[PDB]
Amino acid sequence: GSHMGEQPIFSTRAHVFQIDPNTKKNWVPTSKHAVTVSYFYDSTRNVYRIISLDGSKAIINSTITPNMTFTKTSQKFGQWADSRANTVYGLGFSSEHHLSKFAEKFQEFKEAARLAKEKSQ
Repeated sequence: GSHMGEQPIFSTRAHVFQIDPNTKKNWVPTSKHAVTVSYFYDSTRNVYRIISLDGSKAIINSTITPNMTFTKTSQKFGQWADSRANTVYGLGFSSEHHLSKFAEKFQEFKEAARLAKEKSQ
């Protein structure tokens, strides 16, 4: 399974929040309004990733790794930390139901990546 295509694997609408520890360790928004996130899979690295474009510049560009863990900040708000980007990104949801789908599907991708790296080196 490789070279599937340039199309995304999954997408969803949610608010974009980027941590700003440079000035103050606290939650800080990046997008004034909710945006659509896109999922992609790298055949070379055999792992999934999350990329989101806001306007003319990308804001989210993390990779789903087997060592990452999803953290819930609210009933309808989820976030995660990316070592590669050395930051924390969070997606706000209007309903806990939407958040549940996001978190559950996120874990599913994580398990897939783990199996892929296990079989490969």
